[PDB]
Order: sequence, then structure tokens, then C-alpha cells
Amino acid sequence: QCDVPPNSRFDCAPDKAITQEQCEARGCCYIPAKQGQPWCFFPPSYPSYKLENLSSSEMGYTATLTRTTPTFFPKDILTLRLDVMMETENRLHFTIKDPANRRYEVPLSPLYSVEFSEEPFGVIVHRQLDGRVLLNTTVAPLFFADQFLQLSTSLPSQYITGLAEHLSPLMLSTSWTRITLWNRDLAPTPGANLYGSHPFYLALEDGGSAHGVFLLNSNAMDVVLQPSPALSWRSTGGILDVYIFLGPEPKSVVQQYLDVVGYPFMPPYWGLGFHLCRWGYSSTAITRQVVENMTRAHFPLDVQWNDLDYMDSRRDFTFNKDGFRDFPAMVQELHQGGRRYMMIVDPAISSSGPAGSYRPYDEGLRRGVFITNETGQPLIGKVWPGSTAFPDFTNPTALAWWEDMVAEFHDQVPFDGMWIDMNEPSNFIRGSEDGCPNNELENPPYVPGVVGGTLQAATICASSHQFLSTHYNLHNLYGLTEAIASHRALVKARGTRPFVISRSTFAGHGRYAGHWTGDVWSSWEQLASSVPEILQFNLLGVPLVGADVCGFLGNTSEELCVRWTQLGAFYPFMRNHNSLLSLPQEPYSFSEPAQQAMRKALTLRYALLPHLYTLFHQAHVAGETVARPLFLEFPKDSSTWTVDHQLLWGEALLITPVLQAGKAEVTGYFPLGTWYDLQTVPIREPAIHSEGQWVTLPAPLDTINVHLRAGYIIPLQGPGLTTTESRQQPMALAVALTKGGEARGELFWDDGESLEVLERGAYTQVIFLARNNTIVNELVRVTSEGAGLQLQKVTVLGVATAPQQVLSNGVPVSNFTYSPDTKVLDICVSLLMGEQFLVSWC
Ligand SMILES: *[C@@H]1O[C@H](CO)[C@@H](O[C@@H]2O[C@H](CO)[C@@H](O[C@@H]3O[C@H](CO)[C@@H](O)[C@H](O)[C@@H]3O)[C@H](O)[C@H]2NC(C)=O)[C@H](O)[C@H]1NC(C)=O
Ligand SMILES: *[C@@H]1O[C@H](CO)[C@@H](O[C@@H]2O[C@H](CO)[C@@H](O[C@@H]3O[C@H](CO)[C@@H](O)[C@H](O)[C@@H]3O)[C@H](O)[C@H]2NC(C)=O)[C@H](O)[C@H]1NC(C)=O
Ligand SMILES: *[C@@H]1O[C@H](CO[C@@H]2O[C@@H](C)[C@@H](O)[C@@H](O)[C@@H]2O)[C@@H](O[C@@H]2O[C@H](CO)[C@@H](O)[C@H](O)[C@H]2NC(C)=O)[C@H](O)[C@H]1NC(C)=O
Ligand SMILES: *[C@@H]1O[C@H](CO)[C@@H](O[C@@H]2O[C@H](CO)[C@@H](O)[C@H](O)[C@H]2NC(C)=O)[C@H](O)[C@H]1NC(C)=O
Ligand SMILES: *[C@@H]1O[C@H](CO[C@@H]2O[C@@H](C)[C@@H](O)[C@@H](O)[C@@H]2O)[C@@H](O)[C@H](O)[C@H]1NC(C)=O
Ligand SMILES: OC[C@@]1(CCc2ccccc2)NC[C@H](O)[C@@H](O)[C@@H]1O
Ligand SMILES: [Cl-]
Ligand SMILES: [Cl-]
Ligand SMILES: [Cl-]
Ligand SMILES: [Cl-]
Ligand SMILES: [Cl-]
Repeated sequence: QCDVPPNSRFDCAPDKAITQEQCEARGCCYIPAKQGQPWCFFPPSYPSYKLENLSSSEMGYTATLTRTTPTFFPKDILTLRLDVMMETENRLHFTIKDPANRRYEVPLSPLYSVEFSEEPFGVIVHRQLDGRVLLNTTVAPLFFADQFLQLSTSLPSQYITGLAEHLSPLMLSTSWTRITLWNRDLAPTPGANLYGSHPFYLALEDGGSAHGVFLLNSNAMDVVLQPSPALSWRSTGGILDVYIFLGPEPKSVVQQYLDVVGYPFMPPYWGLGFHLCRWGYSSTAITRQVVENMTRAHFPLDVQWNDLDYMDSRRDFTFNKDGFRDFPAMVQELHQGGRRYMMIVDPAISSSGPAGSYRPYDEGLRRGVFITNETGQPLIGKVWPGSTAFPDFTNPTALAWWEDMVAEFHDQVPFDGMWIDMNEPSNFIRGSEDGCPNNELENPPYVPGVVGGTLQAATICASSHQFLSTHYNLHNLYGLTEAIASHRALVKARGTRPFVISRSTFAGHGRYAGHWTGDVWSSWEQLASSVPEILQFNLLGVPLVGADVCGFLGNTSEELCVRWTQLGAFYPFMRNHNSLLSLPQEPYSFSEPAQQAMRKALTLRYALLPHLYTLFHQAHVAGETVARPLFLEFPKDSSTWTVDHQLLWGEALLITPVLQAGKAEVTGYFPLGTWYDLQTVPIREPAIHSEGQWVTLPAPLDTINVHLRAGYIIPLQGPGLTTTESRQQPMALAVALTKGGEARGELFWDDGESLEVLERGAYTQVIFLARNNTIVNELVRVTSEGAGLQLQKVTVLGVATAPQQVLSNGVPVSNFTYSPDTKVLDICVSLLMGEQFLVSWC
């Protein structure tokens, strides 16, 4: 019975160090490892639940689950209800609940077949097409106690991604890895629970099919991977609410997941521009000098930010009357030059001022908006202003108070978005100024592998009261609930698309806000680690994501700042942010050659903004990723599965960054096909003809490698120091022909910031097609927004022979150049995106 292969052993002492005698007393097997692998593990006969009275309804399947022998955890729930819902051809949904008591729940032919094991209970999910076993929860016992749920499954391969937020390769290690989901303020470092929690994984299958699993549970949890391969969800509360997404393509799995949690929000066009911030712009005069210095050196800047500097004594919804006396005028002036303005907002509200002196606290107290403690008073912690209370964003009155504080502050200073920090929520002391009570929420029977070994570390008491539940159940939603409240507040205050950037996140955050990866070191290792983390957030439906460009903590170097700007110009959210005690790292603060390299990176990003905005439209309407790993686009090429130091924008733009000091070249993977060097497009081989292989590319310090996939057309737009300027420029097409002379692309265009654009039809959508030495547009929708768009240049890659003639609408063109070396045809035209054209050559 104890003859269990080592990799298939499931831990029977997850709760503590255990002796052979205690292990065998639990009904478990004790076999020491010969060198991690559990010594105490479940025999196949270990008591689980038994399935009884399975019945079929129009809803799907229902059953009773009964445990007869108690586990070693307190408060087993001996009778459960199983509900299995076949919701779509791609989505299976099952829940395990207590039929006698409402437990906390998070507020939010088919491709599969399902069968059940009776004793021990398990759910088995097959892919119907090839019979692969995707889920099998029979592999280990089901635990369902008041503060301990455990559900296990086999995995179909060693390849699994998800379970943010952690600093790790994109593909998670199955070598006895414990992944802890408990939102925590900590500088990103491996093996730690960071700012957000996304209980979703995508598992690859031999052949390139994939499935996804979402556990809709917001409690502190560990997810344990083992090399059999297998996975165990271990949660401290709530219910088992499981979604399986059948794909079969990894891009379809992500879309199906986003059909449950929400499609990404559509950012304003200006949010895709360059953002510049630091802690230490300590007056309006210094802040204005940043914009002046960027402009003087020809660096694009859409959005100027301030950190805590603007505040009066580090209090939200205030501004100091020293350095920031003319704060309103500074922001009106940024607007007059065509820029936007963002500033930090903390959740915690100063509680120590004299009564009637600080409206956010005084009004919060009147309306009962704050998280309360055991004696029904506001829980007091310590953050920047000193003593603070913590708003409860699950309370409908707190949402109304937050909308009012934001609208009142906006009437003083017309900010364009909110940077919401410290929303784990982060606490400089443990729990509260008054400590925490001694109860089973503060001291639970199973504590996941959190930094500091307590749920209270760097946050508030777990037994504190919110409107919907205790903090114990809601902690991992705190940031998400503040992002919702802030998205609503900004819609109401400004009447245009909101722009919220949040530290802490939970599954479905991307429906409301973006994310930055937090307090990353200015190091080559954190530069490199940023690529998998940005890709991971795109797979989780938070495509508006980036890292602080050049790093946050410590001092950047010139070389690191060049490489980081080059890669960071391909973050969907691009901000350079810097800590208080650091050397300056604005683009204008470096040597002339470093400035030229950083200016080229920013110029290329601005030229691509119509394309990046179109990719955001596809995320918003169809659950697509913006930045995506090669394995999402080429899943049938197993060589792509471990690549996470390259990225795609959409289907067609491959970015191969240098991520190490002292390198003048880089080796990247090129899937089968032709890849054109984007340096051959007016803004080293001209084309890589790949069989699916690794290629060494020249990569001097002034260069980042970017390749355009054959078969794709990219819209570009002329230059500007802001999107206010760039959006008025003529456009261009880059047309990457296949060997057979074909290519396709698209452009989505609207006014860049209105609400309900898609509902109201206030947009333009154009498809571009190349075939047989002709390029045409196909007008899906044309409205006022895009009818004035001017096309001035058409650059055609892979043109084998110099044309005799180039026609635009049947008339010879005024000017074109053909390069026989690069096989580029560059065509000057005067056409309109929104009117049918036909360009031809021979
Ligand atoms: C889902 O996972 C469960 C548990 O790992 C799998 O059930 C187990 O299947 C093994 C191998 O077939 C069974 O062992 C076999 O049992 C027969 C009858 O005693 C014996 O003659 C063979 O020599 C062999 O050892 C094992 O009994 C069974 N375990 C349980 C708990 O039922 C199951 O196969 C998986 N389902 C799928 C579709 O993969
Ligand atoms: C729930 O939160 C409230 C705050 O909203 C806690 O109130 C705090 O209670 C402690 C005593 O338990 C007060 O300390 C006292 O302060 C005075 C000076 O002002 C001093 O003379 C006393 O020796 C004592 O230190 C503390 O002031 C008070 N905080 C505030 C902001 O009034 C309450 O204790 C919390 N309840 C639990 C069970 O944790
Ligand atoms: C499994 O179900 C049986 C039968 O329950 C009945 O049929 C169902 C479809 C539904 O209409 C129920 O409300 C019915 O009671 C349960 O066995 C019965 O248990 C009750 C209560 O102890 C008893 O009065 C009956 O004599 C039993 N009937 C038979 C035919 O055995 C059984 O308890 C259920 N199992 C579990 C573990 O819940
Ligand atoms: C904007 O750039 C100006 C000009 O480089 C900076 O001011 C200079 O900074 C040096 C130190 O590098 C001072 O010692 C000089 O007195 C300044 N020169 C001039 C012409 O004023 C300024 O610090 C920059 N501001 C910011 C916020 O980056
Ligand atoms: C970051 O740099 C700060 C200032 O460093 C000084 O100036 C730079 C240009 C170098 O010449 C350096 O050797 C000088 O000391 C430091 O005060 C600060 O501690 C640095 N931070 C870290 C964490 O190393
Ligand atoms: O608002 C201040 C700030 C940095 C605090 C800090 C503490 C210790 C050391 C360094 C910085 N809060 C944390 C944010 O993630 C960061 O972007 C922001 O600038
Ligand atoms: Cl509850
Ligand atoms: Cl939605
Ligand atoms: Cl309620
Ligand atoms: Cl090709
Ligand atoms: Cl023309």
C-alpha cells in the first residue's frame, strides 16, 4: 500500500514537521527521501469523500460527497454538495460547497468529457478529441475543513504557467515547488508571495493543445507542484469553485478565461505614450523642468507623474503650499501643451489630525467607510502620514465616499488618472497599532508559505471586519476592489476612459486597471526577469503592464538604462520611475550616444502606437493578449515552450532584447517563416529565413532587434513629442510579404478617450490586404473619427525584383525607391485610410 513512486507521493504532513509514529498514527506512509519530496504521504487507501446519489439535471450533474473518517485538520465538513455545470462547449464549471451553511464566495458536443470516481471521490476531465486526461482529482484525497481545502490533479505535461504574482520563469518548476498567493508588499524576489494573486494556470499538452483551470477562491493559498506531474490547491477558506477551459489553442484558453473574469479595459490612447515619474520631484518648478528638459532633448513624454512629493504631510487629496503651492496651474499648463498628469494615491487615510481639519478622514468616519476591529472602531495602522484607517472598498458607502473625495480633489487639480499604490493593503506595523486578537482567523490551522510566516505580516488583522466578510476572506481582493472604486470615481469625475495603474491585483483586475511590477532593483537580473512577468500578466488579462524602466531601487548604469529603455519601449505600459535616494535616470540625464539610443527606442514606440492601440482593441473585444510569449503564437513548435526572454507584440512583431551587460549580440529563437528586420522600414540580414531555429543577431548598444513576420501589415504614424501631436500626423503601412506575395493587417481608430465607443459605433476599422503586387484597404466601418486619416507612405518588404511602374489608384506615383540589397519598395502616396485605394507595381 506504501509502494508509491517518489514523484507521486502527496504530502500527509503539510501542516508541521512529523515523526514516523505520528505519520503512521494519521494513517499515512513514512519513507525518508534518499537525498522537496514528502517523507509522510497518503497511501492510495487514505480516507477521502465518497460520491453518493449522482443525478443529472438540465443544469448538469449534482451529488452528495460524504467523509466517514475525519482528517488531522479541525472542523472537517463531512457532507458536501457537488454541482457540475457544462456551461459552453469550451467551459466546464464545478463547485464543492457545504449544503448546510453559506460559506464565503468571491463576488464576481463539448471539447471535454467528465466522469467521476466513487470512492475515493474524483472528477476526471478528458479532452474528447485525443482522450488526454486533463484533470483527475482522484490522485489524492479531497480535504474540506472550515480553514483547509485541498484538491489535487494530475497535470498533462511538465509545462504550466500562471499563479501570479511571483518572480519566476514563465514556465513554473514542477520540482516540489510551493507557490503562495497572499498579497504582500515586498520587493520582487524569487520564492515569495508578491503584490497580487491569480489562481489560474494554463497547462500545455504534447502536440501544442492546452487547457486552463481557474479556482475562484480569494483566501490565502499554497499551490504545490510535483514532478509526477501533479498540482495541489491548498486554500485556507471559502469553497472549491473550479473552471476548466478547453482551448484547444493557448490563445483560446486565455480568451475563455477572460470570458469568465472580464476582457481587458480599453485604455486612452495617451496612456500608451511615455510616462515619467520619480520620488523626489519635490516642487512644481522641478516637475516642470522635467518636461522642459525632455522637450529640449527631443524626447516624447505624454504623462508627467508625481509621487508623495505633491501631498501635504503625505496625505491623500491634499497638496502642500511650499513646493506645490501652484499645483493646479502646473497641471493646467501640462494640459495646454497636450500632456496628461498622474499622481500617486494611497488607500490609507490619516486618522490623527484634529477633528474637522481633514475631510477625507472626517467624512470617512461619518459615513462608516473604514475597516473595523473587534470593538467596532476603525482599525488603525501606520503608513506614510503616520496613523491611518483603511477604507473598505466592499462597502457601497465607501465607494460613494471615494467617488466624492476623487471628484472634489479633481475640481482643485485636474489629474487624468490615478496611480494606486500600497493596496495589498500595506502596513508599516503588524496588524494594527493595537495588535490583533488571538483567534482562529489570526492564527489558522494551516498557514501558507507567506513571507514572515503570518497572514498579518506587513498588513492588517485577518479578523478585521469588511462589509462583505472578514479581511481573512477578502485580503487578496483589496487592491482589485480599490481599482474598481477608482475606475468608477474617474468615470464620474472626468466623463472619459479611466487610467488606473495598481500595485496589488487579483484575477479579473484587467477589466478595470493596469499594473506595474513594483519595487524592482536596477539590475540586469531584474531587466531579464521583467520579460516573463510582463508576458505572465498578458496571459492573465492585464495587458496594460510594465516594469519601472531602468529599474526602481538603487542606481541604474548608463548601459543598463539603454538596454532597459530599448526593451521597456515594448512594455504595453511604459513608465520610467525612480526611488528617492537614486541617481537621476531621465533620458536627458545620460551621455549623447545613450540619449540617441533612448530617443530611437521612444521614436519607434510612438511610430507603432496605432498598431499597439489596435492590439489593445483586440484584447478589449476578443480577450487577446498584447505582449505574448512565442508559445502562444507557435504552440505546435515545442522549441518555443521555454522561451521567455523574447516577446511578440500580437502575431507579427518579434522583439529579441539584449538582457546582459557587455553584449554586442543576442541569440533568439525564430519560428518557421520569414522575419524582416524592422530597421529596413523608414521611420545584419534584411530577412531571416527560419526553418524554426536559434539565430545569433548583431546587437550593438544602440540597437534592439525587432523583426516583422511575413504575411502581416502594420499601421504606423508620424512623430510627435506627445500623442496629441503624433495623432495629427500622416500614417504609413509596413507590408511584410510572404514568399507568395500576400499580407494582411488592420487598424482600429477612435477619438482616443471617449466611453462606450464600440456600443455607439464611434470608430473606424480598416483591413489592409496585399496579393499579386497590389495593396488595398477594406472598409469595415468608417465614421468621423478616422475619415480624415492620411496615408503618405507604403513600405513593402520582400519585393524580389525592381518594379518598372508603381500606380496609386491607376496613376503613376510621384516618387518610389527600390533597394535591390534589402528587397524593400518604398512608395510616397497621398491616400486616405477611410477611402478605397489600390496601390500596384510590376
Ligand atoms: C485518475 O487517477 C486515479 C488515481 O491515480 C487512477 O486510478 C488508479 O489507476 C491505477 C492504474 O490503473 C489503479 O491500479 C491498478 O488497479 C488494478 C485493480 O486493482 C490492478 O489490477 C492494477 O495492477 C493496477 O495497479 C488504481 O487502482 C487506481 N486507483 C484508484 C484510487 O482507483 C485513474 O486511473 C486515473 N484516471 C484516468 C482516466 O487516468
Ligand atoms: C480598535 O481600534 C481602536 C481605534 O479606532 C482602538 O482604540 C485604541 O485603544 C487604545 C487602548 O486600548 C488607546 O490607547 C490609549 O491612548 C491614550 C492616549 O490617547 C492613553 O492615555 C492610554 O494609556 C492608552 O494608550 C488608543 O488611544 C485607541 N486609539 C485611538 C485612535 O483612539 C481599540 O483598542 C481597538 N480595539 C482592539 C480590541 O484592538
Ligand atoms: C441518497 O438518496 C437516498 C434516497 O433519498 C430519496 O430520493 C431522492 C431522489 C430525494 O427525493 C430524497 O429527498 C429522498 O429522501 C437517501 O436514502 C434515504 O434517506 C432518508 C433519510 O435518512 C430515509 O428516510 C430513506 O428511507 C432513504 N431512502 C432509501 C431508498 O434508502 C440517502 O440518504 C442519500 N444519501 C446521502 C449520503 O445523502
Ligand atoms: C534640467 O536640466 C538642467 C540643465 O541641465 C538641469 O540644471 C543643471 O543641473 C546642473 C547639474 O547637472 C546644475 O549644477 C546646473 O546649475 C544646472 N544648469 C542650468 C543650465 O540650469 C536641471 O537640474 C534639470 N532638471 C531636472 C528636474 O532634471
Ligand atoms: C546611489 O548613488 C549615490 C551617490 O553616489 C555617488 O555618485 C555616483 C555618481 C558615484 O560616483 C558614486 O560612487 C558616488 O558615491 C549613493 O549615495 C547611493 O548610496 C547609491 N545607492 C546604492 C544603493 O548603492
Ligand atoms: O510612494 C513611494 C513608493 C516607494 C517607497 C520606498 C520605500 C522604501 C525604499 C524605496 C522606496 N511606494 C512604493 C511604490 O512601489 C513605489 O513606486 C513608490 O515610489
Ligand atoms: Cl462570510
Ligand atoms: Cl467584460
Ligand atoms: Cl452583507
Ligand atoms: Cl514566408
Ligand atoms: Cl497617391
